[PDB]
Amino acid sequence: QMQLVQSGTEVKKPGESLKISCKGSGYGFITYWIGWVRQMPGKGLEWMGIIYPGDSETRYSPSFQGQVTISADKSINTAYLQWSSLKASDTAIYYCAGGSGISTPLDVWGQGTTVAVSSASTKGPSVFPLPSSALGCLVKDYFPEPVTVSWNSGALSGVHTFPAVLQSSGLYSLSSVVTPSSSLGTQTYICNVNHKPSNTKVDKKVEPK
Amino acid sequence: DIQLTQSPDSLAVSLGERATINCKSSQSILYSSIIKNYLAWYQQKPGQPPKLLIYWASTRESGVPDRFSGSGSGTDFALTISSLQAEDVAVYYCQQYYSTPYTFGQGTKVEIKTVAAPSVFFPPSDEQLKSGTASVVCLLNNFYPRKVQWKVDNALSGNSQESVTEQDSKDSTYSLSSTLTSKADYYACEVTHQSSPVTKSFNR
Amino acid sequence: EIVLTQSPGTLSLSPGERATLSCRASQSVSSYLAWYQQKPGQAPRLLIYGASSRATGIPDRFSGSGSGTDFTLTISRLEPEDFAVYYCQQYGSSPRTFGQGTKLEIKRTVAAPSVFIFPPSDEQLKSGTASVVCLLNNFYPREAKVQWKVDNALQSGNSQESVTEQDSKDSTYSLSSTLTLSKADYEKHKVYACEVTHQGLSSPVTKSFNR
Amino acid sequence: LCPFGEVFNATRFASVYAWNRKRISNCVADYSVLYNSASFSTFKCYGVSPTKLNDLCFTNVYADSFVIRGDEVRQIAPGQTGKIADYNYKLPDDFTGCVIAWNSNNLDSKVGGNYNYLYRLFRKSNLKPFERDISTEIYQAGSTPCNGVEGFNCYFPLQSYGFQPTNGVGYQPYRVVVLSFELLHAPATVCGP
Amino acid sequence: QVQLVESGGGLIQPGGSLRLSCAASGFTVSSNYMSWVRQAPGKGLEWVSVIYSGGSTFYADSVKGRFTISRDNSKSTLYLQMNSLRVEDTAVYYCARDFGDFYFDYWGQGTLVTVSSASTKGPSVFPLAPSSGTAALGCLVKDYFPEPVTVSWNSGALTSGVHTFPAVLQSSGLYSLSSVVTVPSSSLGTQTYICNVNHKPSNTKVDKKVEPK
Ligand SMILES: *[C@@H]1O[C@H](CO)[C@@H](O[C@@H]2O[C@H](CO)[C@@H](O)[C@H](O)[C@H]2NC(C)=O)[C@H](O)[C@H]1NC(C)=O
Repeated sequence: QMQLVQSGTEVKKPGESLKISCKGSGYGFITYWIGWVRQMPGKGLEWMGIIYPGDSETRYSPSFQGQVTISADKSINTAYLQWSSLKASDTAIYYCAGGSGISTPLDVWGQGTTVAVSSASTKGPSVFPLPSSALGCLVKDYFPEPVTVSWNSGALSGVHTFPAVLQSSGLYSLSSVVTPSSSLGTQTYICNVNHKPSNTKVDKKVEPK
Repeated sequence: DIQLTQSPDSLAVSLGERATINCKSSQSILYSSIIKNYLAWYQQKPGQPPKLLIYWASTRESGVPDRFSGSGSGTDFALTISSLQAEDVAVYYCQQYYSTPYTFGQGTKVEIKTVAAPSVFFPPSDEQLKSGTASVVCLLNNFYPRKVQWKVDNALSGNSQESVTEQDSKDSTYSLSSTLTSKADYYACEVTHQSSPVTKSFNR
Repeated sequence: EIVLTQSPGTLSLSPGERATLSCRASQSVSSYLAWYQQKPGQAPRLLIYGASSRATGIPDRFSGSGSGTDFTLTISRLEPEDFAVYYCQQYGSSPRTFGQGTKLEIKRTVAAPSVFIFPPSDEQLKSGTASVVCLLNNFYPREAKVQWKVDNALQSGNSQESVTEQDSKDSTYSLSSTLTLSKADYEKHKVYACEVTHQGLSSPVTKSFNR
Repeated sequence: LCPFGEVFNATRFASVYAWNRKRISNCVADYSVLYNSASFSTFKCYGVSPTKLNDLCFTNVYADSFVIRGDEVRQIAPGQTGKIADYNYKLPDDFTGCVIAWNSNNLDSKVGGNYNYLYRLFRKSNLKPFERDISTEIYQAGSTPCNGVEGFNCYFPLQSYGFQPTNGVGYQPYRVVVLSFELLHAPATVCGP
Repeated sequence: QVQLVESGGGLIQPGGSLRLSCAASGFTVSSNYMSWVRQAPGKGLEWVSVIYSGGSTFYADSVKGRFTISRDNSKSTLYLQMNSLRVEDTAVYYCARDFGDFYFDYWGQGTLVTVSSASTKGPSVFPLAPSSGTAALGCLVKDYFPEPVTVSWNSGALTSGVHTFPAVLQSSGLYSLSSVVTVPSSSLGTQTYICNVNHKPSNTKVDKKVEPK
């Protein structure tokens, strides 16, 4: 069989140039064609183009030909997808797939590369508490993604961390809720919010008012 | 260029039963020298890249469970999963490789099939109230299948957003969070899910 | 020569705000003024020529204003890439002269420093010199007071401070104060303490060790 | 297995205008020798995949062999135009199979020219797919009959490759083997293991 | 595209000579004004010299009679011969393309010229062992000359939380520098941290292991 490895995660701004990588390692790369697939946030797969590394024969989808460029280097068994002027709509995750010929199924797939383009900076999150007569924390106004929220330093088991949502301010918001009223008696609860893109680690205490 | 439409968009099937995903083509995908339709089926589990299951619309890839099977010819094709398991829960795409450019279907989500009512439960924190923005959160902990309305002193819009989690193997349900979004103001949450619309509120 | 004076010396603004930088000349130069940008470790980049014209490739958020003896550069919608030192240069008279420059930093929430103290290594102690290092990590604003107190006695004249530029992820600074002593002087005292005073601290923080 | 070795490892290859074709059928073939190798400079396949082709069947398989320059290997492909594609060897738009080429400077190049590898230079109409023209009739470029003698408006249709070992990589000869796969609704004589 | 690549910087004794080269691309050096701009360590920008398109040369007062600006049309390189160098001349010298002797529209990367009677010396690296949450460790680079020094951690594998402080010129005339990192306190016994100290002026490469006492 054959395997594909892609580049790393990158966050850019509208107007910058980006180039992603897809290197194939296996047995018989001479027979393989390499394609590119884009999956917009929470959407379906979109086929962009394909290239044969041996002669760099590149075919483009009519919806992507005018604004993407696919290249390859048969010396290093690597294909490249590159942009000149990035746009906020380009924010997606890009996969590269390998087939053993044209008009053939995509047997080998890469792990994917995440691309984020937006007109916003790297502001960190603000953690606000979210009890009644059911604890939670509110992670609000952060960029970029992701924010990893834990509870009580691992262990607890009833954690429902909702997916992030892009607010109209260009930033994200996220909340997590945990449900036993006997815990509200004297068992303290602390939510751990970590935002590596902003190096923010907030361990806020949630108490009944 | 050559379109490919799937049906249904979403499907829930109990364990041990049969699933059926259809795939319609704008043109015939049959070759002249090979007499095989150039259609493929893919499985994309969450967080993971798509994996090829069936090629030529009939032949299965190596390592594919025998329950997966492909069928169809001409412009109508289908994918059938018998004795459904939890591993088969993913979005399925049909892709043609008759000629470039390649095209995919819009995708078909395979959910899991007892109906559970939602547990409805948040005042804005005083720490956030200082920042100049008031956030009100309404929680639906566990419910199935996957209607929240905010009542601003009994007045009905556009100041809230919804975020829905995904079901797992354990306790297959759903969770929805609606976060109502200003110091100029400052409050009821009405949920209608399958017997009467509950309304939990709080006062300043 | 004609002296160019830039005000303020340092400007702190949050991203997305509007930045105004001033440049005043000893004599009138009649729009023969240029603006430059210099990020840490890089070369100056031309921004404005003719005191109002924008150089090629410069975003529209940079605008040149002023004439004669008074000039101003206005930057709108501050992006993180727009934070650097800005210089004004005149060419109405020879020699051509620059200004002292204005540093445009990023404003953030007050962050208390993390204080760590490092006694001198045994390997360095063999050479006859001992160096005690005190670390102020990830704090804001830059203004911080570091005092060396040895056996509860304040030490002066043998410490040097080094401050890093604002981090690319946290808009925070880091400060290092190193106290240098000979081995004989180092072994004539027992308790070595580092005291830190900062806006984000309710009371001064002291980290110490025993020789 | 099927006589793949007699084709790829043939001592001498035919000219592109007179490309040889070998009918491979009624045999069980092993395709592992081809894609596992690295001596193939170009391994391009249309419709079918040599990987996963081992456990498959086909009614008829053809092995076409010829020698062309490096610059002309790109013309051995569906929907391609050029002197080799138009006048020597043409592939159909719905071609199903593979085109395999490798450098043969050590085998086919000779000091002072090979004199034996020829390509068609003049032709009034393009070749249909899988058509072989071995005519040596004098090309009539005018209205005057040529009477089988070269001269004004009367050229020899075939041109000789000046294959020499001192040429560039593009000018060096390349041995090309084209595999055509058919899966007609009929008993399948060609199968893998 | 316009490119300006500079070379020739280093350490030179007072009164010595040094020639700075500036390879240029994207324009003809013969047809354009070119200038040299130096920047003292921590100080502002200062114009030094300019060469006109017609060949006229001019210099600042502080360098007149000691610095000579010249161009090589064939090599597309701008030169600056510095002679009788003084300690005050210690600065980062930039190569700039001048528009009509008015403003500098394109700059080179800049090269560092250090003029001192001090002698090149390799740095000494000492550990900064973590104290007895979050633990902080680092390396001390002391008594080296001249600039620069590059510091890495785990051969570049460790980059998050790394703070490499700017060098400070001590009373002895030798720079000192410190690089510290922030790591979880759990990995002290398990993980091994090594700082890679390289000082190419002295051909000194030091890999120092740090561990708690
Ligand atoms: C042409 O002959 C060569 C030489 O015998 C073959 O190359 C060897 O093939 C065997 C399998 O048959 C491999 O195990 C060896 O590693 C190959 N050696 C080299 C040096 O390539 C080649 O396979 C033959 N080709 C055909 C089509 O029969």
